Formats: sequence, C-alpha cells, structure tokens
Amino acid sequence: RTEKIICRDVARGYENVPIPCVNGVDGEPCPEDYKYISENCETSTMNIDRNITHLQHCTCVDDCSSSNCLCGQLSIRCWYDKDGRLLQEFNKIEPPLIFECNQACSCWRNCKNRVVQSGIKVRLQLYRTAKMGWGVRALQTIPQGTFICEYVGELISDAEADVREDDSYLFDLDEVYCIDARYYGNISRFINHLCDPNIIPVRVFMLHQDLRFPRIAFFSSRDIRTGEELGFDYGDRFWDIKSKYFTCQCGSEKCKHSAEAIALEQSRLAR
Amino acid sequence: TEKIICRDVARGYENVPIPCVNGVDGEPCPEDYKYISENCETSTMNIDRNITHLQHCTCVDDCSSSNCLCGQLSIRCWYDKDGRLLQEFNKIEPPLIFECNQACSCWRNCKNRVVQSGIKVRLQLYRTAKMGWGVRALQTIPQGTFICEYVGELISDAEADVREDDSYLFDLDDGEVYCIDARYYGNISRFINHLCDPNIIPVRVFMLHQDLRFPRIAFFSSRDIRTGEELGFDYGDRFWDIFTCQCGSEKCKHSAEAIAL
Ligand SMILES: CCOc1ccc(NC(=O)[C@H](/C=C/C2CC2)NC(=O)c2ccc(Nc3ccncc3)cc2)cn1
Ligand SMILES: CCOc1ccc(NC(=O)[C@H](/C=C/C2CC2)NC(=O)c2ccc(Nc3ccncc3)cc2)cn1
Ligand SMILES: Nc1ncnc2c1ncn2[C@@H]1O[C@H](C[C@@H](N)CC[C@H](N)C(=O)O)[C@@H](O)[C@H]1O
Ligand SMILES: Nc1ncnc2c1ncn2[C@@H]1O[C@H](C[C@@H](N)CC[C@H](N)C(=O)O)[C@@H](O)[C@H]1O
Ligand SMILES: [Zn+2]
Ligand SMILES: [Zn+2]
Ligand SMILES: [Zn+2]
Ligand SMILES: [Zn+2]
Ligand SMILES: [Zn+2]
Ligand SMILES: [Zn+2]
Ligand SMILES: [Zn+2]
Ligand SMILES: [Zn+2]
Repeated sequence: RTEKIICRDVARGYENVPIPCVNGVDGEPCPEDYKYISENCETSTMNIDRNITHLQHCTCVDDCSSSNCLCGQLSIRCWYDKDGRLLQEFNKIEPPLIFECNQACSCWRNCKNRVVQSGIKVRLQLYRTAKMGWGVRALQTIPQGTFICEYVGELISDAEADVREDDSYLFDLDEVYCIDARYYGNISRFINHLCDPNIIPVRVFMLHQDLRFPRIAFFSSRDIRTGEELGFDYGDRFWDIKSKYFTCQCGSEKCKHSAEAIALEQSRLAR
Repeated sequence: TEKIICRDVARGYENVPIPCVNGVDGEPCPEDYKYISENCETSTMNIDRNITHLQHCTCVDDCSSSNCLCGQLSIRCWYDKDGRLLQEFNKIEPPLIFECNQACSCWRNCKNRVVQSGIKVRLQLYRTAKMGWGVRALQTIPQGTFICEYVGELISDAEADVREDDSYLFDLDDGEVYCIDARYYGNISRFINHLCDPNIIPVRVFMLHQDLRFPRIAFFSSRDIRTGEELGFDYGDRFWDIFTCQCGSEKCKHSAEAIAL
C-alpha cells in the first residue's frame, strides 16, 4: 500500500499553515462529518464578557520581557522564554492560568506574551493511524515547550453536555462549561489519547478574561521528532466513561487503559 | 521640517504600519485615545454570534459564480477579481455587503472576503494645515479599493445622547439605533477628516456575524486617489447641523463663507 495525499488543507486556508491529510493505511476517505472552524463558536446565548474596560492589562512600553509586566504577574510570571516556548519550570500538577497581553495593554502586538493568540506555526498532518482511526503527527522537529494548537469547538454548558449523546470530542474546561468538537472543531479534534503523552493542555486567556471560558492551548511536553504522533492524556475521568465502549490502543509499556491492563487490575482485585 | 513622531500608531495591530509625521507645528503624536483594530464594547450589546444563525454559501469554488448565496444576499458580489468594487456599484445608495463567513464551505481566500482581510494600502497620519490631524495615501489607490474600517466603541442611542463630544461619532442609522464612538477607542479612521468633495465612501458590511443591528463600516475609494492625497468622506448634512469647513473645494458647502451666505 502507498501513502495517498487526500486533502491539501483540511483547514481550507483558515490557519497560518496548511494541514494536509493522508491515508496510507486503509480506504477511509478524508473526514467530512464535521465543520472545520479555526476559533470557538457558540450555538446558544453565552454573552462572553468582552467589556474592554473589564480587562486587566499592562502598561509596558518594552516587549513585556520584564517581571514588571502585569499580565505576567497574573500568571505568577510570564512562562514563555524569548523564543515563545513554555518554560520547563512550568508546573503541570498545578498549572496557573496564563494571561496573555490583550487589546487593552499598551504594548505592541508582537510583544513576548502573545504566543497562543498568534496561532499555529508548526507543520502538522492529519493521517490514518493503524489502530485509532485518524490522528495528528508532526512534519517537523518540535522542541519542548512549543505551542502546537488550540482545542477549538462549540462552547456548551454543563447541562447541555449531560444531554449530548457523543462525548468522544468533549473537553471539560472545569457553572462548568465545555468545548464539544463533535460537530464544529479544528485539527485538535483528531488528537488521540496517549498514556505516554507528548503534549499538555494549558488554560489561557487572551482577548477576554471571562473566567467561564478559558481557552485550551496544547504545548509540547518534550522534544518531538518528525513523524511522531501527537497525543495528550485524556484523563482517568474520560476513561471511566469510555472504557466500557473501547479500550486504549496506544501500545505503550505504561498503558493504563488497555484491554489487558484493565483485566490485570481486575485479577489483582479478585486475588 | 517634517518629523516622524511615530513609526506605527497601530502598534503592530494592522497588516501594515501606519506612521505619523508632523511638518506643520509642535503637536506630538496624539495619545488622548486608545488605538484598537476592531470594534469594542464597554457594555453588554448581546450581538447575535450564533453560528447556526448565519446565512452561508455551499460554494465549492472561489465564490465567483452567481450561485453564491452570500453574493445573492448582497444583490451580487460587487468585488472584481482584484478585490475592488465594480464601477457599477451604487456609490450613492450602496447595498449591504455580506462577505463569506466561518459557516460557508468556501476557503478563506475566496473572492468575497475583502474587508475581513484588513488594511492593504499604505496610509500616513499627518498634521494638516488647518484641520488638525489627517490621513493621506502613500501610494496611488485605484477606484473601488478597500481602505479601512471605521472602528470604535459600540454604544446605544441613549448613551450617544449623553456623550458630550460627537466629533468621532458615526451613526449606523428601522430597528434599534446604535453608534460607533471613536473618541476614546478607535483606529486610523478616527483621524479621517470631512471633505465636501470626498474620495472615499462608507459601506455597511457583514462578516463574522449577521446581527443586522451592527453593520461594520468599510471605507472604499470612490475614485482614483493620487499619492499624497488626503482621504476624506462626506460626514453628511446632519452632522454639520448638530467649527467651519476648511476643505477648500469650490463645491464646499460648509465653509464660513458658505454658512454666512
Ligand atoms: C489543564 C487542563 O488539564 C486537563 C483538562 C482536561 C482533560 N481531559 C478532558 O477534558 C477529556 C478530553 C477528551 C478528549 C475528546 C477530547 N474529557 C473529559 O474528561 C470529559 C469529562 C466529562 C464529560 N461529561 C460532562 C462534563 C461536564 N458536565 C456534564 C457532563 C465529558 C468529557 C485533560 N487535562
Ligand atoms: C452608512 C453609510 O452612510 C453614511 C452614514 C453616516 C455618515 N456620517 C456620520 O455618521 C457622521 C460622522 C462624523 C464623523 C466624525 C465621525 N456622524 C453623524 O451623522 C452623527 C449623527 C448623530 C449624532 N448624535 C446622536 C445620535 C444618536 N443618538 C444620540 C445622539 C452624532 C453623529 C455618512 N454616510
Ligand atoms: N488511545 C486510543 N486508543 C484507541 N482509540 C482512541 C485512542 N485515542 C483516541 N481514540 C479514538 O478517537 C476518539 C477521540 C477523538 N477525539 C480522536 C480522533 C479519532 N481518532 C478520529 O478518528 O476521529 C475516541 O473516541 C476513540 O474512538
Ligand atoms: N472639513 C473640516 N474642516 C475643519 N475641521 C475638520 C474638518 N473635518 C474634520 N475636522 C476636524 O476634525 C474633527 C473630526 C475628527 N474625527 C477628525 C480628526 C481630527 N482632525 C483630529 O485632529 O483629531 C472635527 O471635530 C474637526 O475638529
Ligand atoms: Zn506587559
Ligand atoms: Zn505585552
Ligand atoms: Zn499586557
Ligand atoms: Zn494506553
Ligand atoms: Zn460562495
Ligand atoms: Zn466564499
Ligand atoms: Zn459564502
Ligand atoms: Zn467643505
């Protein structure tokens, strides 16, 4: 079998870079049961607070590289190095919310605290995996801490998420709001679960500071090689709903959710 | 002597820098406002942003055919292949323009996305002889070219009635009345002066939402504009009824001399 480019850009020109799709595995055509969007959408009344006078903002007249930047101080510090990468010291167990600079700040649009709002810069590819359906892989080396993409979809309420039948694309922001990428989503809806993940989600605020709606940004948690599949840990809660339907195919020696890992735990509980 | 007093009054928010110069007097770069590249809110406007309420096209091409719903909503698509308004465009009573949006099936680079792609022409903020600050072209600009949007603070009818200074107040004009006030928050368009012989015209456009209470205001050149020419639109007789005009045209109808006659 031969690899087959089946779409030049699944984003239809909406991202900074094209995101091609290939399938060198089976006969599945390019996925089209969803609407690609590059930014979050709403399908009910949400009234995101966008009052420009409500925004916390900085007075910096440099590039916001100093510890005096207010937006960095709201994040405890700015966690971006000079190349726009997330610092290794960033705490994954208890991450602070990231507050990027915004339209109320006195700084320029190219200051050092605007990584996520500047969008996708790495070359990604939608591709057919051997055992998980569609997936996303890197077409380049990606250093640790690099911004990858945002989890984009339909903003819905807690109550609406209870009503939704399919939560295979439902991200819990943790009233409680979620992002459902089932019907509307970006490239992130195709990122699979890995028990040994190489990206992590981070909560970020940019052009609004409405605390019901953090945006979810994925950053690499280690150096990523060309061709390597991207994935994050969906979390035990997702698997406590979903392992009755399918089991994990990540194949890692550390896999916590495989058919066998579940059976081994069940046999320890019996013994 | 002409001094450059700002490399970019937009602070990097537009596609191009917009420098400011002064070769007339001692006035420094204007700083009594906040530059913003898109409209802002200072109170709850409840703009309908429901993606399922958008009318949108099913175009599998570049939206240059007559089956594009978004062009049909605008009577036709009025943009030529270069993104300029057609010569047949009603420059006196323009129709509403519906550009393609996030619900359309077309690509982001189809032919119906001129205003949402932002400023392309090179402009300069500069100190005029008699009108304070103004905006001029640093290049020739063909007729029908998109210049910039009138950007500011969205305010209600009642809020506009309470405001003291309407020198930056654009009336969006059935239904609830709203205004764009660029006094406190605005982009480069807040500096465009009135001309009785204008060379740009405002056009109402819809892009990412279709809440008909809140058209966005796009300025297009109404004729070929020469390099160095000051940009201006006709503020309208209502503004002048509710300083005297220094436009200098032989057709100026708001001058001190005109008002006295
Ligand atoms: C820095 C942040 O760290 C995080 C945060 C979140 C994650 N992981 C997830 O969010 C996970 C994502 C699954 C992939 C398909 C997208 N999805 C879920 O847990 C999930 C949970 C509950 C649920 N149901 C209801 C929820 C609310 N109200 C009512 C019902 C649906 C899905 C990882 N790291
Ligand atoms: C759509 C294309 O057609 C148009 C439309 C409008 C224009 N021209 C103007 O909009 C004009 C703009 C003046 C320049 C300084 C910005 N401004 C005004 O008429 C104006 C009117 C009333 C007012 N006051 C209140 C209003 C409501 N409620 C309370 C008070 C303030 C300003 C030209 N062509
Ligand atoms: N580690 C995994 N093992 C098996 N299936 C997975 C795994 N991670 C994701 N999936 C599958 O992908 C769904 C989640 C999607 N967000 C990911 C894109 C999906 N692979 C697709 O082809 O559309 C899950 O409901 C599973 O069907
Ligand atoms: N044709 C004109 N003649 C005299 N003054 C004008 C004319 N057009 C605009 N102005 C002045 O500019 C104001 C409108 C502003 N939106 C334009 C920018 C203004 N020139 C400034 O320096 O900030 C008016 O209140 C007038 O002060
Ligand atoms: Zn700062
Ligand atoms: Zn900044
Ligand atoms: Zn800031
Ligand atoms: Zn696993
Ligand atoms: Zn179309
Ligand atoms: Zn289109
Ligand atoms: Zn369209
Ligand atoms: Zn005049």
